[PDB]
Amino acid sequence: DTDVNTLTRFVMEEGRKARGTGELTQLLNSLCTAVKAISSAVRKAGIAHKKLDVLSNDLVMNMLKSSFATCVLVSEEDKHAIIVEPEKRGKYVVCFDPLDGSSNIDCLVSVGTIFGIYRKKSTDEPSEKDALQPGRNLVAAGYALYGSATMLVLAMDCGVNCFMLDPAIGEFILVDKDVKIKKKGKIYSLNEGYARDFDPAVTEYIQRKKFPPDNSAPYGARYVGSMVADVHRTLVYGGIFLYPANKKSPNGKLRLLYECNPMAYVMEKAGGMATTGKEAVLDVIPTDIHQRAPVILGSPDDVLEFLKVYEKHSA
Amino acid sequence: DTDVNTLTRFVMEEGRKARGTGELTQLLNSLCTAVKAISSAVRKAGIAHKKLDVLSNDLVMNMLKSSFATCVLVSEEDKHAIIVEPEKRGKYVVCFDPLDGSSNIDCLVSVGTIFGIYRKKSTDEPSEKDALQPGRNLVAAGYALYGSATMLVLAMDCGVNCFMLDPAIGEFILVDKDVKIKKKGKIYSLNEGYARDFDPAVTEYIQRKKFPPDNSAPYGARYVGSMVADVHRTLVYGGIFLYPANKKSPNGKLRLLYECNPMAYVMEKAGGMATTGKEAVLDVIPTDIHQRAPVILGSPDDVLEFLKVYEKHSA
Amino acid sequence: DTDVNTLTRFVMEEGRKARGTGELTQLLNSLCTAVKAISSAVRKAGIAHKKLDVLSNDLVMNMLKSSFATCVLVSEEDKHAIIVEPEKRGKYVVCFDPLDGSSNIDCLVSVGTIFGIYRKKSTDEPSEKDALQPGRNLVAAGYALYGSATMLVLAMDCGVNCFMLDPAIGEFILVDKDVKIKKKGKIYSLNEGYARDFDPAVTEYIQRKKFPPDNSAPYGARYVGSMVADVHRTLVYGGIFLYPANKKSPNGKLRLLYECNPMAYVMEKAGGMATTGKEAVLDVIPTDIHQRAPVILGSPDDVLEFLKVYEKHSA
Amino acid sequence: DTDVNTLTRFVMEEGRKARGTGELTQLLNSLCTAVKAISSAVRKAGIAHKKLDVLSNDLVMNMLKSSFATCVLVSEEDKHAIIVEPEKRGKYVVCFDPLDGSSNIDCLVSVGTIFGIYRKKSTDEPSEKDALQPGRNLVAAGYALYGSATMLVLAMDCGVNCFMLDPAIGEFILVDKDVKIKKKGKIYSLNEGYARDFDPAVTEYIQRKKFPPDNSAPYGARYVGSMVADVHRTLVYGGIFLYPANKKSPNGKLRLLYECNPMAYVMEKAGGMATTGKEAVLDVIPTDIHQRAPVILGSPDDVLEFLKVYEKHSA
Ligand SMILES: [Mg+2]
Ligand SMILES: [Mg+2]
Ligand SMILES: [Mg+2]
Ligand SMILES: [Mg+2]
Repeated sequence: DTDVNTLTRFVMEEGRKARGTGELTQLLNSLCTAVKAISSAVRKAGIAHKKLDVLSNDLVMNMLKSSFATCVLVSEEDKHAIIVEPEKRGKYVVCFDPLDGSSNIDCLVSVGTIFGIYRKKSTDEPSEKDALQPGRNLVAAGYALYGSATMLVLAMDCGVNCFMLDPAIGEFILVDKDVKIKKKGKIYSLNEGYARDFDPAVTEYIQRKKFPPDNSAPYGARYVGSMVADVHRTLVYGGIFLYPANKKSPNGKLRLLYECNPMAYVMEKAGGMATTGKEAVLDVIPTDIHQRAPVILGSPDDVLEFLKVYEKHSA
Repeated sequence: DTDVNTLTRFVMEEGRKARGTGELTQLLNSLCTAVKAISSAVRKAGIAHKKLDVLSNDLVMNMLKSSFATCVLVSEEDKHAIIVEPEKRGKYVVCFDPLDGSSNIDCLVSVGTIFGIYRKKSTDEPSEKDALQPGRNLVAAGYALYGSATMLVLAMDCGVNCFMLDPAIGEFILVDKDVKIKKKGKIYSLNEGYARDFDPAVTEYIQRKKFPPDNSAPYGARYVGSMVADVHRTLVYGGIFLYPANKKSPNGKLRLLYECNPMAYVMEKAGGMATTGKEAVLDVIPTDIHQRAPVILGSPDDVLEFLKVYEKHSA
Repeated sequence: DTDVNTLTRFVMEEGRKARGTGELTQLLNSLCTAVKAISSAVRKAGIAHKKLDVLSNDLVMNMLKSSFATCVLVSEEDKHAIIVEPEKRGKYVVCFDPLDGSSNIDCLVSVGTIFGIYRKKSTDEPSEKDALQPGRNLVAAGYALYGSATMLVLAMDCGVNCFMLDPAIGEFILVDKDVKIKKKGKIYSLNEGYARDFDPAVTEYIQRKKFPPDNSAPYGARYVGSMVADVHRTLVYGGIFLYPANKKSPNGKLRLLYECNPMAYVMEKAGGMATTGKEAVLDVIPTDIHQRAPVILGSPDDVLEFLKVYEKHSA
Repeated sequence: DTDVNTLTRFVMEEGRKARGTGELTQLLNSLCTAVKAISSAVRKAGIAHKKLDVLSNDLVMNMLKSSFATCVLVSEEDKHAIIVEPEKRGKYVVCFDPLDGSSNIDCLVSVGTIFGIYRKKSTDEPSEKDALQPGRNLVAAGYALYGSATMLVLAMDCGVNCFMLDPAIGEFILVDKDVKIKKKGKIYSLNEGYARDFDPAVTEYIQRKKFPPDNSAPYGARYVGSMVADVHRTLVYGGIFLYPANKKSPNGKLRLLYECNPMAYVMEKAGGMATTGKEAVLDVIPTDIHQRAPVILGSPDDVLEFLKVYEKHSA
């Protein structure tokens, strides 16, 4: 139409509401350019003119440094933090997973991009330490799901806002404003293929869902295998998504900073819940930028059910 | 690329080996066009001003009438068969599902298109009864996956070929030729929430997958909920896919003619297997165009293992 | 919509009207794939990952050989004719200009693709001689204009049909059916920058248009500089387009087979006129496949005016 | 490309050298989005269900209001100025022509978008009078050509930069940096059909172009009829472009503020010239926002030669 409400307009508007400097708007525009390019790359993965995780990491990194908004960056496919050139520093710390779960291009890719944005609190010259914040300090968080439509979900204080990429103009158009997740769902999501390294809490919760004690309808099961896809489904349809310990640690597999914290934040801003079993995910204070966390997230009543089973039939 | 290998070029060149008439190529270009339109519609599902399955059915039906290659069409969202006007009548019979597994305008849509192509054999006037052919007689069959890339998997007598949609030119490009599924996989795919209603064969097989007897690694679980995505993953990665039986589905939920048979055909054509427990899906002779059938398909050793269990009638 | 009338449908329909073998339909599908690829290339000429005339020639050539419809091909950027592999011969001779007027990619390209299709009359093994036909024998002719929209204009016996490329699905959609050009126009098109190697006929006609003897409104002047653009404008708006002798020969500059004949044919099928001054363009029998012809084409009354000035105030 | 040079990145990086506020970047992203939407609309001009100039005006106006960077907007298809609501009010004044030279739904459309960006200088409340600034004070100016590729020519204090639209990602990419027009050209551009009404200066210059005195080669003629295309050709190839005076235009047809001034600014910024015969276009001080002005612009030696003739007041 003639009054197209794009992502950049939306961020500019709640940012004018917030009397801010618009540095975050530059940051999110850079992210959007990276996401559009990654989307069109995944488009045509099997027409090789690969290395897609590396190329996505580089693309995101350069756009963020060129945003004039970031000063410390953290990546899944990079080892320690990267201190943005003083020539182009900003007030923001970004932890991101450029690309998650891919590299069988020739007939299949299932991918998404996760990010979280914290403001820099200290006044020291920046280092790794500035990215070591608890997830409750996030200024913004979100993901881009590369599916049958390229979609950006973005969480801020007003809540969670839906965006779909319009290929005809190459802009993200807002779809849903103030997204809320259902109180209780009908779908659970976890890799049951393990099932033998599980906590008895995980087993008894799954059993409650497969053989309901009220003789009610059993929960449907869904597990795409790429995190962002499962989490997005759990945000749209309602339900619970589970990645517990499973022969890794009492700390799970997904990384806290760039995979668990942004999802926890989107979930919380949509009204859902996100725990590790012991403490809420957003309350974990990290000590390594690459440290893993167990994650049980989703609809509030379903996560409360899991926490009851953890309180009684677990350990 | 000055030597683009398009799907139309592909059918046109494997069809001169068989000394055909050229009607299959016209039919497949018609499906090509219909699928491309559907994929863009899915592109902008929340941007473009619902009812995607009836629009998809009408579009596919129209393009198939205009190919001058069909006489009988059968569609999932249409009750009885449609008999092509004689001015537009070819020799083929198409059993197709335009769209399967979608409908959310807030955000997520996950869907594909399935088709199988018979040749009319009887000298009667064309009618519904000419669709009731065993899957072993399919001339060609396959599916379009509307995922992060739009993909056409086409199976014929010589085998299975993978086609990606280059969105810059609007044609489908050959990616993998003569695809073959692994003999043994490490992924099992089914809706375990229905585990109440499993007859004991499936439960034995699945507990064997999670708790292997020979101390080898367990299988990972994967289940998207859209058949096209799940069968595509089974083909691309190897494994097994199950949708056998519930209390709400004594016969199974999937439809033999336009869902079970095309996937089973692509499967045996990729070196894999596809059973109902009792008989191979391709050897089933249908009696209603909408009749249902249980399906277990995938890598040969996995389907054979499930069949070992099934024939044993174990605990 | 759900009844999209594409180029392939249209050619299939007037081809079923003509009881033909559909070999021409294969030919035009191959042409369309070449045109879509060329269009997307010109799209992004200044994002070099050039040689565009060579690459366009190769693309068109390979698609035509892979159409199973052609046996002799002629190109602007190729020296003699190319005899299609017997493995993939057809009944048709194609003379084409793959690309006309380009190669300043870095900030500007103005281009189109011309083609004419004659049926092979003789029964000799094919050679250059089969492309040496007068333009009145054309079975099909047309052009693709690469502008603010990619457009294919196609002339056959029913007349001239308009087609625009829909990027969202990558198919050409019919726009105008049975195009006719105005009886008399208001625009003339020729490179007045020469003006000193002109025939007195050309000068007095141009003067009649600039200083009208009836004190009527003078003709507007338009000269894009790329032939297909000027000819398309002359087909849409009405007028006259001129390329006479001009220090080259009494035979002009544009090549007869692939630039002058197809335009003459499109013009004639739209109701306009196309002359060399002496004989009608479509009546010239060529003796070299690369021979030049003067060309005055456009609306019938405007070309008749030119021919009156040629009959009286010329030589 | 992992280091994409976008237009937004470009403005954002040449704006930190000047220690600006960032409002120009927001304004130019707004124009970026509006132009991309317009270019797709033009894409499908005959496919998509007229009135492109009012739609273009409304779209550009809306995106400029939403940038929070403008206070006064002036548009060719709008009578008096528009004063931006204070909640959306920036410091800049934009004089723009959304669309110029189009409207055929059968087929051809040939058009561009022009803009020039002033800074409000007076301490009055914003109003129409703040648009009446001499072109020598433009902060930035340029045009979008909607041709065979969509192109944005942006001129600022440092010079002129060329941007192409990559349609796969929906951003504008830097192609040529610091463009410079040739000193002397071989192409003259004007509507010679109006030759009746030429005051003798133009006729002398043009007869000098066709019949050079020093036995050197004559200039080629080029005239598209859309100003943006013609001025783009003049810049890219070198030459001269004329639209001075008719009997239906004692002042000329072109509009100073949104047509003449942006092109003249891009021109002097590319090392070229732009006059009215009497004065440089950039040094003209306007009195009506819709006032007209004659223009002669292009390569410096060609405009200087025309000025030699003009000052001589020759035959
Ligand atoms: Mg990861
Ligand atoms: Mg179905
Ligand atoms: Mg040529
Ligand atoms: Mg205008």
